[PDB]
Amino acid sequence: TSDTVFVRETQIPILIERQDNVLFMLRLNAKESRSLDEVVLNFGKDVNMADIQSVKLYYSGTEARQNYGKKFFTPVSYISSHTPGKTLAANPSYSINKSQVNNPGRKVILNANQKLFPGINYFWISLQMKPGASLLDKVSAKIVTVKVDNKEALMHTVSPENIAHRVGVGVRHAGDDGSAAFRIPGLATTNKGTLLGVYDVRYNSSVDLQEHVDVGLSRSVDGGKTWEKMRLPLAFGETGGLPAAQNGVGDPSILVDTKTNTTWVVAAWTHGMGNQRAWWSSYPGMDMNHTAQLVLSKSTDDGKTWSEPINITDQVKDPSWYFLLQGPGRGITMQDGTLVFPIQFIDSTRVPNAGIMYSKDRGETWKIHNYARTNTTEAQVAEVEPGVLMLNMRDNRGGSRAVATTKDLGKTWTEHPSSRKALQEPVCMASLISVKAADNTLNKDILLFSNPNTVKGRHHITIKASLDGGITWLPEHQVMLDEGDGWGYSCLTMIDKETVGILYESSVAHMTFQAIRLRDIIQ
Amino acid sequence: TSDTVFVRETQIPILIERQDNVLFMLRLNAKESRSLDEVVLNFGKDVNMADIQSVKLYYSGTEARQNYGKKFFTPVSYISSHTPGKTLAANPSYSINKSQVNNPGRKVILNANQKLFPGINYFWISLQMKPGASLLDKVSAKIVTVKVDNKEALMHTVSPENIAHRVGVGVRHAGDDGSAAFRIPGLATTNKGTLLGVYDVRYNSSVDLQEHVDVGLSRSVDGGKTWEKMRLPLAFGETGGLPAAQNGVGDPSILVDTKTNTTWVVAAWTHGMGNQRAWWSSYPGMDMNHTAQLVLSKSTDDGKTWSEPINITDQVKDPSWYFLLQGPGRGITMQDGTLVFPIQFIDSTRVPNAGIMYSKDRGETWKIHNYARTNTTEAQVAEVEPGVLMLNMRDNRGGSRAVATTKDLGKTWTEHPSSRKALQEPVCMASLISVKAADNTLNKDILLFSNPNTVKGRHHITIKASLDGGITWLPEHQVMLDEGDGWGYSCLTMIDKETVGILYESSVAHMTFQAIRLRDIIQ
Ligand SMILES: [K+]
Ligand SMILES: [K+]
Repeated sequence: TSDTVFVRETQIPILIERQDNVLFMLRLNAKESRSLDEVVLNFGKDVNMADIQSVKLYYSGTEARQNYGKKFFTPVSYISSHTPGKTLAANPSYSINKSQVNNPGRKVILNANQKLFPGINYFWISLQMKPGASLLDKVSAKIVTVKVDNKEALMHTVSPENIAHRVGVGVRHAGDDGSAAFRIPGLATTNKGTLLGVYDVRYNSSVDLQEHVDVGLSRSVDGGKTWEKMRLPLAFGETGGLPAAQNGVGDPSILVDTKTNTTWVVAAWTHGMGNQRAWWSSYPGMDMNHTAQLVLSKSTDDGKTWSEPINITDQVKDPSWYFLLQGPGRGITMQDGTLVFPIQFIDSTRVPNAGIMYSKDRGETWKIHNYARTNTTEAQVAEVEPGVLMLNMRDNRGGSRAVATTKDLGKTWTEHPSSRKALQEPVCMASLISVKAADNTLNKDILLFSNPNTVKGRHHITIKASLDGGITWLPEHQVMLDEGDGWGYSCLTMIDKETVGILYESSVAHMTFQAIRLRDIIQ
Repeated sequence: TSDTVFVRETQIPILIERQDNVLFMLRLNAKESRSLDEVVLNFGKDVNMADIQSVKLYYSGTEARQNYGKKFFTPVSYISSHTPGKTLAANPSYSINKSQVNNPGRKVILNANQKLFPGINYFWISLQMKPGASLLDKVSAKIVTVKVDNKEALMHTVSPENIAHRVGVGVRHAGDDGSAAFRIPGLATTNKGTLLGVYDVRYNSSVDLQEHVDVGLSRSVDGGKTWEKMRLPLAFGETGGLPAAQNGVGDPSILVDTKTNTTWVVAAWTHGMGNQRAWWSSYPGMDMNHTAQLVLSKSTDDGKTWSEPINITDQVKDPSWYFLLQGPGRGITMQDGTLVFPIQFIDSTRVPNAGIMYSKDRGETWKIHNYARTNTTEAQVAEVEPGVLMLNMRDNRGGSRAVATTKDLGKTWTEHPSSRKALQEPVCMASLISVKAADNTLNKDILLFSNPNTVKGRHHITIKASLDGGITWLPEHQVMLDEGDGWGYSCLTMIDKETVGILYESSVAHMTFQAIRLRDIIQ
């Protein structure tokens, strides 16, 4: 009986700056087959071939005998998203480049000429884009033929038809600017159309506070196609005479004041605490020697320069709380001009609760009333209707987002019908934004939500849209961006009236940016 | 305990090439204390000050409040032995240099001028040697006084008196020559006095075979003071057309044929097996497509150049075995000229057993008879009496080395009285060598043994000596080299008649070499 070539097409971001991106994985258990001669690939008729730099065929060897029958399509991860300075190209010890076509036409014949191991053989196709490719590029392709021993082999494709591969930008890769890792994205759009992406700069490792951590900022003036040199809006160094690794600041949240175009970044500055996690090393009290400090930096020049830190802890923290901080990601300006950041606090019973913090005087003073729900942490807030705030919350009970609304800035809360039902989660950060009819090309109020669409692990990062104020999230109104494993956090914004932007922790880069046409999500 | 300065002196190798080495750790829980001002350090009168470049005082901040009762002396590891390119100097985000004295005299005055955190404060003293320091350098020192608020503070020292700090050489540091890690040391001395140290070059990570692994070799012609550029006696690259990471070779063992000065390195070449562990991926058979290959490289020019691989699997592997490989470390030449390497094999029931393979014809042919003991793995062999081989084995039953002897090259074995009693272990590689009276300065037959002297974890690397063929290992005949945590493998050799050499995985470098006067061990 003939050997079958199994094909799995990927559904992960193709990074424009990467030298390799995994497009297809092939697996052949060679019982009769002696040689794989060539693979024939055909790109879709609508693909812009001028944006493609190269297509490559790699051989990645065999599998351990105990793993036969587990349906793996690779023996190992081919391209690192963690090794500093080694995240742009395939690890050459794992994959052998058999052939490559630079500036291909729509039909590509990739010469393998690979004698097969008597057993499982892994191959894959790498796609490399030109550095200037459009972020709205979609790539589709089919493997048409695989020639084995000078005959067309039987094929079986396990992945779905009509995959649209999307490109992206790795705004931050592991190792960039001397930092081991980047985590915890926030993203907003200024009134000038400028994109501001913030994140933790985790210099020593990927671990959470306490550690040597700054808040970094990447600024783009061309819709996310290019990003300016990293800025550091918040950084505490050797403040108070303690080492820099005992002065981390992180979990940033960004908002743009739409009335003035002033941008605010809020984060948690942790002082002391040895090398332990702030989540259980911040204690009751008010000063830096006991408890995490809530600090702001503002920019009045469209994100180019940033103020010294403004410590607002004494305005909003109850002394008996262990830890008050922002919900990472972004905040909002309400229609009436109120600025709002989601927040979370570990109360005096050591239980975390989400809520909101607001300012009615353009960020000069801030107020918190009551929590929305017990035993919740990271949350994002959206003005779903004028004067009605919806808080969408990470819930420690597991499995699904909690949702509540308030009409009085968090004095009182009402459980939403979608709560603990509509949006499954693995207990992870999620992004929520509201986009009003006046501001988007669909002329409909929409909610957009992003998270790992799973209840276990962090994978299948998905943007979901709701047309009925978050009551329903229809399957047809969703785009799955990244099937791979990552750290899972994401943040949304509108790039313009027709286009969604997302900054997130992906399987391919610590900070990944993608642009998605709104009409691709809601067709 | 408040306002007492607690002191812990380290017992770890001082690497000659490091810019920092941790010599003392200080902890002060400051209740009444406001500033730590001045620390006075006095080196022992026998210390060679000309070999010391500088002494530094670092402040490393505070501790998490939940750990105040745990009696730690640091908040974090100060100097990495794992981060590529960053293993030579204190991480400056963890430690602030408050004071430094270059070209010190015997009495050193360090001025901290450090305002104290209201709570735990950590300080430490760094010792930096001059590049040409002697390997037999011993350094002793005492903290004489610590001034807090311009008064001499109460001091309490928790570490023992009369610590002799030894220097060492980091033959390989994580990241050297493009390799993430180095593991599994072997060490021998040629008839010319040349030191040959071998190890795994684990390019991608510290993970065991299968992976991209070569056998590396460092050669020293000056007693271990300096080491020549790394050689690669065994490396298989893309053999058979598989990726380099499916062609690893490792767990080397080295022996010098004392009759001819030819040096032999034996290692296990694993071909295929995906990215899984060879221990569970090698299967019965003889071909490279099924089972690990036992390969040799020889040097007939005092270790300078190495033959192409010699595959001896067919001579010594039983087809029914899952896996045959050498015991890592070294082999020997018996008095009568027989070459012997320890080995281990996973038999058809998938149980490992240690034994020996030998050659009576200068390495042309090799033979294995019977295992010494079931459910044993890594072992080292020594000729404890003429014609009597002692095999000292890692025993999966836990807690202690197994020991057996054979008078017929492994046809029959006798359990030694010391077996499973005399030498505790955490189930780890251990080194054993025999040194005849005529070959050392004491004119006594001795055995030397090194391992992590513990039943839990890999730390307290210790050299032990025996005068009665391993029946007794007296406490006074031991030197503890490294109290820190590491990967635990070690290998001994005689540098010359007066001096022991050890190459090992230490808490300060992946491949650490130290030279120890024999009379320091058996006084
Ligand atoms: K509109
Ligand atoms: K052979």
